[PDB]
Amino acid sequence: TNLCPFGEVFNATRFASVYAWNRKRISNCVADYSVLYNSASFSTFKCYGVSPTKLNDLCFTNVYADSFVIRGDEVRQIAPGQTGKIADYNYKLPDDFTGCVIAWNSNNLDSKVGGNYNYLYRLFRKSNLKPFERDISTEIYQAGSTPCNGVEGFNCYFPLQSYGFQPTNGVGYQPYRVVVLSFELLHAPATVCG
Amino acid sequence: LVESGGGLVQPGGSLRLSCAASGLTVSSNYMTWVRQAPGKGLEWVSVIYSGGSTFYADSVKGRCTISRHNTLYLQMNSLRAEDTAVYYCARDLDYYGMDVWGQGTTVTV
Amino acid sequence: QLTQSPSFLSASVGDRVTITCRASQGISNYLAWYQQKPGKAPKLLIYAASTLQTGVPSRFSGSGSGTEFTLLQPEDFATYYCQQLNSYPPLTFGGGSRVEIK
Ligand SMILES: *[C@@H]1O[C@H](CO)[C@@H](O)[C@H](O)[C@H]1NC(C)=O
Repeated sequence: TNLCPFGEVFNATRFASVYAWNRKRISNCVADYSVLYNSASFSTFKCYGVSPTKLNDLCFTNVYADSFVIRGDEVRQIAPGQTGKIADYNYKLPDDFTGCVIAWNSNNLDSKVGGNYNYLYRLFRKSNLKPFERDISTEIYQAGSTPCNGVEGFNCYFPLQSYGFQPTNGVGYQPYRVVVLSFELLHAPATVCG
Repeated sequence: LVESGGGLVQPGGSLRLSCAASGLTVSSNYMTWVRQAPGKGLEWVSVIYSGGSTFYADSVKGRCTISRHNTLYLQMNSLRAEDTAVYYCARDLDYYGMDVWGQGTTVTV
Repeated sequence: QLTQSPSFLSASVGDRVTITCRASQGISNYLAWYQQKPGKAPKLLIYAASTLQTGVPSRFSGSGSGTEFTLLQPEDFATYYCQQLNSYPPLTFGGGSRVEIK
C-alpha cells in the first residue's frame, strides 16, 4: 500500500511565494486524508466538496496540491468568489471549486529577525487572473500612458512586492502556510482512492 | 491633478461625484475616494482596483464606485447626515501610500 | 487595529519637532506619513521609512508597533496624519496631531 506522498507537501521546507505557487500532482496511490485532518494542529481546514470523513471514500483521478505562504489577514481571501490582492493577482480559484484548503500559522519557521524578504506577491497587474492561472512575469508595470522600458521609476513599478514578517508582528501579519488540495475527476482510471 | 464635481443637495437625494485624470490614465491604478468631515480627521469610502473589483467601508456601504474612460464616478442614494463633508481622489500604491490627490469637493445635505 | 498619535504641539520656529503614533499590535512597515495644510488636500511624506519628493527637511521614521517621525521651517503650520498601509477593508487614519508655531 504505497501511501500518497503528503509529507513532501505539508512538511516541505521552502514554500514558494504566492505568485509562483508550487503545484504538485498526486496520483497512482492511496492517501489517508483523515489522519491529516485529525492532526488538529492546523489553523483552518475548510472544505468545499464534502466533509473530511466522507472525502476519504470517494476515489479520484487526480489531486493537485498548491502550496505557498501568505499573510494572516488575507487567508480569508482563498476561496471562490473572494476578491483582493491574492484572489485577483496571485492565485485565483474557480467558482466551480472542488477540493479544499488547509492553512496554518508558520510564524517562527518563516519569520526572520528583521522580517524575511524572500516572499513576494504581484502587487501590480492590469487585469485579474483567470481561475487557477499562473503569472510569473516580472516585467515592470505599465502604469498609465507613458512607458519607461525597464527603468524602474515613476508610473512604472516593479510589480512584485515583499513581506515584512517581523517575529513580533500582529498575528494578522505573521505568515501562514497554505495548501489547496484540489481534487479532480475525469474519464480515466481513478488512481487516488481511500 | 484631478477634478471636482457636484455640491450640496437635499437629504437622501441621489448624490453623485466625478473625477478626472491629469497625466495618468484611470485603468491601471488603485483609484480611491477619501472623505473628510468638516471638523474631523480623514476616512476612506471607496477603492477601485485595476481588475475591476471594488471595495467600500462600513459606513456608506451602499455607495457605488465606478470606472470608465477617464471620468471616474462615485454615487450614493442614502445621503444621510454624515454625507456632508469633503471628498478627494487619490491613486494608491498600497506599499507607497495615497499618492497625488484631487482638489477635493464638498457636499452637504 | 487602532492607531493612537500624540496631541497638538506648539513649537518655536527653526526647531526640529517629533511626532509619534503607537499602533495596537504590530505593523512594522505599513505606516505612511501625510501633510495636510488647511484648506488643501493632504500631501504624503513618508513610506515605511523613505521619503518621496519634497519633505527632505521633515523625514524620519522608527516603526515597530509604535512609529515616530521628526521634522523647523516656519511653513509647517499644518496637520500631520498617519495612515496604516495594508488593512484592506479599513484604511484607518490616525488621530492626527496638529502643530502650531510660536
Ligand atoms: C510532518 O511531520 C510531523 C512530525 O514529524 C507529523 O506529525 C506530521 O503528520 C507530518 N505531516 C505530513 C503531511 O506528513
